Amino acid sequence: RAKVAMSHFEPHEYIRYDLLEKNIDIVRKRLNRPLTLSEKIVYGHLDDPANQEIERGKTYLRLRPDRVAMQDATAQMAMLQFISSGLPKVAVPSTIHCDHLIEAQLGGEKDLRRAKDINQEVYNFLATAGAKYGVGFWRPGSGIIHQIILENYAYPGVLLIGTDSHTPNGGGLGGICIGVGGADAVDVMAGIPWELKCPKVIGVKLTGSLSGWTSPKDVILKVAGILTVKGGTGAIVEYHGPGVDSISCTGMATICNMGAEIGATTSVFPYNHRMKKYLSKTGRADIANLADEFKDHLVPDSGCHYDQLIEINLSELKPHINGPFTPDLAHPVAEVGSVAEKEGWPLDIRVGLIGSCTNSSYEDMGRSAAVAKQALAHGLKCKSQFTITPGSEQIRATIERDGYAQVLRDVGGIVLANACGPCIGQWDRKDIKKGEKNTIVTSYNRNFTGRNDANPETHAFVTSPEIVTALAIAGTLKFNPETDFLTGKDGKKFKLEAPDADELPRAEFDPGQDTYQHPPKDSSGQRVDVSPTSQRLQLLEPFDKWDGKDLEDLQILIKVKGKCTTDHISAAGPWLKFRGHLDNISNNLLIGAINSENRKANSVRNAVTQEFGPVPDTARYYKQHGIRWVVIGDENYGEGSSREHRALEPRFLGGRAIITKSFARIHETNLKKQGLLPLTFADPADYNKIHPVDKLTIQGLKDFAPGKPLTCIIKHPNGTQETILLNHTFNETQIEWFRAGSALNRMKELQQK
Ligand code: SF4
Repeated sequence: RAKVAMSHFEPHEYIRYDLLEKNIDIVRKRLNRPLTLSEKIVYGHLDDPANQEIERGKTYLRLRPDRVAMQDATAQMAMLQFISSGLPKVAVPSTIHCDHLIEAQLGGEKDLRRAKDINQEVYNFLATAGAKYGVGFWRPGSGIIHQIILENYAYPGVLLIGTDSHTPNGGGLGGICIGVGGADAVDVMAGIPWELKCPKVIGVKLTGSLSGWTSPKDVILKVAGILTVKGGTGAIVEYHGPGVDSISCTGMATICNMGAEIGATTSVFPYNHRMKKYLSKTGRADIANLADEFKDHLVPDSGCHYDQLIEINLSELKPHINGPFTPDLAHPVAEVGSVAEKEGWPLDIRVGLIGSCTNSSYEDMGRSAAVAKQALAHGLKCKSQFTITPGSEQIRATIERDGYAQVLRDVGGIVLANACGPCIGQWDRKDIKKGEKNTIVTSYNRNFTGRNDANPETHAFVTSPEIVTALAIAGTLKFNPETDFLTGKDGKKFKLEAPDADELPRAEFDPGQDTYQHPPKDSSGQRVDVSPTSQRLQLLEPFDKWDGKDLEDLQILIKVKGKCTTDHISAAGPWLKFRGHLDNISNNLLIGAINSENRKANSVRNAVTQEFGPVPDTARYYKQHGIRWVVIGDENYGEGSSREHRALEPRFLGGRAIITKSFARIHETNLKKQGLLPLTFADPADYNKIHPVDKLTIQGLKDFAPGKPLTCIIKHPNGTQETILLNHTFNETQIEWFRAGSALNRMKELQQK
C-alpha cells in the first residue's frame, strides 16, 4: 500500500489501513448491518474477524492494538511484571512518559531540577528498562502522556492502549484509545491477543456551533451531568452530527478525555477536516493524506445504530462548572455563585489552576491569555493564586514564543513544569492547613476528595481554562464573566469580552528542547538494576496458585459504604513514591474507604484482638495469622484511575475476593488479572444481609464456569446461615488466570515450564 510511518520516531512501522479495510469487510459481510465508527475501528483490529463472536455488551473480543503508551506512575509495575515474564523485547511500538512524579512547589525549571534529583532511581530504572526491552522514553519535562500522544502518535483509526484512564484523549484524532492496567499492557507488549468486552455504543449528536464563552469542555461537563459517573460504563461514546466541524481537534480531545469520568470504555470523533489540519500542522500531512484515501472507513456508516442517543445543541450550550466532590454535579457558571451560597461551599477561590492534558492546548492557552490581557489592560491581576501547566514542551516553547506565557505571568500566574503536578496531588500546597475548608477551581477533570492536595475539605470545581482565568481575576464564584462587572485601577467598571484566539499557531509549532530517547535497537545489553534494599523499587515474587478448594470462613476486612474510588483504595499524592514497591505501597490499602460499622475512614475492628485500627495493619495481621479475607462494597466499586495497585495490594495482603453491587471496568479487569475474585450480588439487596461480623463461604470454585453463579453461605454468629448467589463475568481465559494465581503466572506456564 502506502508505506506511511506511524510516527517520526518509528520510520519502519507502517500504518495498516489495508488491514483495517480487509477486517471491516470480513466483519460487515457477517453482520450485514451498518457499523458505527467505533465498531469499524475496534472490529477492524480483531485477531480473528472471521470467527470472533460479536455481540455488544456480551462477548469478549480478542484484539490486536497498534501501540502501547505508559506514564511513569504505572510504567514501573508494568515493567516489573514484563521483567518477570522473561520476554526479551516488546512486540509493538511502546513509550514511557515521565509526567507523574514532578511536584509543584517553586514553578517550572526549579521543580523539574528537583524532581530529577529526588526521583533519580526511578527515572534511571525506566530509562534502562526502556533501552533494554525496546521501549521509547520521553524524559521528565517532555510533557503529559496524552498531549505527547496527540502531538506525535495518535492518528485516525489507531487502536492504542495506555496505562492511564485518560488515554481516551486520543479519540480527538479519530482513534480508539483505551485505558488499561499495567498487566493488560504486558499482554500486548508480549504479543498475545488483548481481550475487551464488546462495547455498547452511546451516540451524542452535536448540533449548531459553539459561541462566545462556551468552549469544548462544556460539552463534556454537560454530558457528565446527564449521564452521571456511572452512565457510560461498558460503552464507547461516539460523537457525530453537523456540530462536530465547529470543534477544533484539541477541543475534541478535551471532550473525549473527560468521558473517563462517566466510566465509558473510550470516546471517539469521526475523521474530518479539523483533524486533517491538526495532522498537517504537527508534521503529519502524509498521514492526513493517507487517511483521506481511507476516509470511508474513518467515519460511521450511514444509518448505524446507537444503543442510546443524546443530542446537544452547541448553540444553546452555556458555560458550566462542575463539582464540588464529583465531576457529574453540573452547574452553569451563572448559578454556581448562588448554589454555593445555599450549600455552604466557600465562595472565595484560593487557587485557580489551568492546564493538565484535558486543557493545555495552544488554543486553551490562547483563550486564557485573551481573558488575562483584558484584566491587565485595566490594571488588574489575579485575586486568587493562579498556576499554569503546559501539556508538553512543544506547547511551552510555542506559547512562550507567541507571547501567551508572558501575559499569564503578568496577571500573577506561576508556570509549572510540563507534568501532572496538582492534577494527581503532586503539589506542595501550604496556604491552607489540612482540614481547612476552602475552594479551588481547575480546568482539570477529576475533583474527588483529597485528590489535588490531600485535604478532604478542599472543594474543587472543574471548568474550562478561560473561565478559571476569569474567576481567578475575580477571586469569587459569585462572578459570572458573561454578565458581571469588574472595576479597573482607574475606577471604571468594565466587562470581560468573550475570548477569541487562534486554534493552532500561525507559524509552525516550536518543538522546544530534545526530550525523546530512542532505544538502541542494536546494542540492548543493559542490565536493569533494582537494589534489594530499595525503598522505591522491588522485584515481584509470584502469587500462589489456587489450592483447588472452596473459600471457607472468610473474614470481612471491611464492608464499605457508598463511593469507593481507586484513590480510596490506593491513594496517590505521597504514595506515588512507592509505585514500584508493592510491600511499601500496600500500607495505604483502603485507608480512604468509609467503614459502614462506624462510618470512619481507616478504622476497622480486628476480629481477634477487638481493637479498632488501621485497615493495612489489620490485613497484615490476618495474613500473618492465616485468616483469608474479603471486601464487601457498594455500587461502582473501583471508580476512577486505572492503577492496578488497587488490585495488587489486596492480593498481597491476603485478600481473596471483593463482592460488590457493581464494578468499574478497569478495576474489575485488574482484580481478575491478579488472581482475585470480583463478584457481584445477584440481588443487590443482599448487601444488607451481610454484617461486618459474618463469615462467608464461597462455594463452587471446582466447577467455576462462564455464566454460572457462585453460591455464598453467609454464616451469622448466632449460628444462622443464609445462602445467596453471586455473579461474575469471567470467560474461560480469565478462569485460567484465577486457577494459576494470576494472569502473569498463567503466561509463564505457557512458556513450556
Ligand atoms: S493526572 Fe491529570 S494531567 Fe496527569 S495524565 Fe491524568 S488527567 Fe492528565
